[PDB]
Amino acid sequence: ASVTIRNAQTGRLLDSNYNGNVYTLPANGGNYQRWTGPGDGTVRNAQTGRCLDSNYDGAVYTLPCNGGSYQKWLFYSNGYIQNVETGRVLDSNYNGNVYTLPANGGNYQKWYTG
Ligand SMILES: OC[C@H]1O[C@H](O[C@H]2[C@@H](O)[C@H](O)[C@@H](CO)O[C@@H]2O)[C@@H](O)[C@@H](O)[C@@H]1O
Ligand SMILES: OC[C@H]1O[C@H](O[C@H]2[C@@H](O)[C@H](O)[C@@H](CO)O[C@@H]2O)[C@@H](O)[C@@H](O)[C@@H]1O
Ligand SMILES: OC[C@H]1O[C@H](O[C@H]2[C@@H](O)[C@H](O)[C@@H](CO)O[C@@H]2O)[C@@H](O)[C@@H](O)[C@@H]1O
Repeated sequence: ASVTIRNAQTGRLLDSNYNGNVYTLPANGGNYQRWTGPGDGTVRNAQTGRCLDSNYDGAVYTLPCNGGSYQKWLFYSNGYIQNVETGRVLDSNYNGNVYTLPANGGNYQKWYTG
């Protein structure tokens, strides 16, 4: 069970690497752009096995999965992807930067996941 996670505004796909950097890039079909959810709230990179993670300041990264609440996420049917600990939502821009912000209703915070 795995998905891609595509930004509604930019079309770029959520992606990450072995350094733990998280960014978006145009779709390339590679496994760094796939993500798996084993049903514990985690979102794990298909290639690196590292968990999507974020902090109260809004930085986004991946780390080996550590069981904490910062690595848990809620996927809403309207496209928000919300961090369970902080309540901020996954967000990104035209340059490929990824971060979290309070929900603002803008399209950069909407994601298509499947
Ligand atoms: O050749 C490595 C890698 O290149 C392409 O993936 C890019 C990006 O999606 C990845 O996050 C980083 C991982 O370091 O590398 C590239 O910038 C894809 O062709 C991918 O399938 C490939 O394995
Ligand atoms: O620092 C306590 C914190 O550590 C671990 O979480 C790490 C990372 O997953 C978090 O995103 C950042 C948030 O600032 O903190 C750590 O680097 C977990 O053990 C977590 O439960 C705990 O609160
Ligand atoms: O007015 C710009 C933009 O502002 C709000 O979006 C913010 C953030 O969610 C976005 O990721 C970045 C993209 O560069 O911009 C802001 O920081 C939203 O109101 C959005 O609709 C709006 O275009």
